[PDB]
Amino acid sequence: TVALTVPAAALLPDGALGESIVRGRRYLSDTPAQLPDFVGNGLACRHCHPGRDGEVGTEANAAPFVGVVGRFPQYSARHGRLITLEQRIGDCFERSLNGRALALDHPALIDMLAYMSWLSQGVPVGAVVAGHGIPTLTLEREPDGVHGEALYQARCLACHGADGSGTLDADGRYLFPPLWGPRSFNTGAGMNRQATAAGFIKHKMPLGSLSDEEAWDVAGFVLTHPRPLF
Ligand code: HEC
Ligand code: HEC
Ligand SMILES: [S]
Repeated sequence: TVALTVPAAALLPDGALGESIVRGRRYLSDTPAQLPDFVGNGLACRHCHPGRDGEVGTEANAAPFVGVVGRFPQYSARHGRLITLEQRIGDCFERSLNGRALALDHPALIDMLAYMSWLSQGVPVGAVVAGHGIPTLTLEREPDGVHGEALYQARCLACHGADGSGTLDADGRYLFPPLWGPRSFNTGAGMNRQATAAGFIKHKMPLGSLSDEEAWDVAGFVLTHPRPLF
């Protein structure tokens, strides 16, 4: 692997590319408001691909976009063939955002690509960045949703809600996003898989330490709930 670094915003180039990168960041951080025709729920890309300092997709083990562009095209078992990054983005509009894929030459899509390419600056094509993806956590027993419910009430509810519906900010964006129900990710999302949810939770939640057993069980509880069908 090569190490994960984030380029400096102050070194963004003047011109069409620089303007595209800035728009891309906003599409990824504020997706439902910026692309209403394509987003079917309350999630922005940043809700599973967080970043520091206003950026999106810069955190190890939370599927960073740093270095993503050099890994496509690649085989997708979902598709049964090689796909491009444009297509991959569409898949998460359809699944995690319960919406519709953008046309493959849509200017918003190209702006998102430009932002991902900027984050990937300096990464050798083909190289794998340390911390890419969301490493799974898998335990050798069933997730205990009773334990999970108790953990949820004690460790998660204050942000994500008794009903899993999250907490809105003053501008109508989710400060703390919905974990289940009609505004959350659909059943086609990667986050709907036990080992992926458990892995994400293990490394990233509660925001700002859970044991493996705790992450596994609370992921189990979260995933017992209804969400939109894909
Ligand atoms: C208690 C252990 C939990 C569990 C099971 C989850 N969270 Fe959170 N969460 C918070 C914020 C701001 C985000 C967005 C991403 C970020 O900026 O880091 C998240 C994201 C999640 C997700 C993915 C998104 C989704 O809607 O599904 C999941 C699965 C998730 N969380 C589970 C904020 C908070 C908190 C506020 C301080 C606390 C506490 C938690 N989360 C705790 C948990
Ligand atoms: C949680 C509900 C998610 C939301 C909202 C979005 N994405 Fe996502 N994404 C998610 C997971 C669990 C994964 C798998 C990580 C792994 O281990 O590979 C992904 C993956 C991607 C990828 C591929 C990354 C790679 O390294 O190959 C891309 C390009 C991607 N996601 C883009 C993306 C965009 C543009 C989103 C807003 C439309 C978005 N995702 C939302 C979980 C979630
Ligand atoms: S995604």
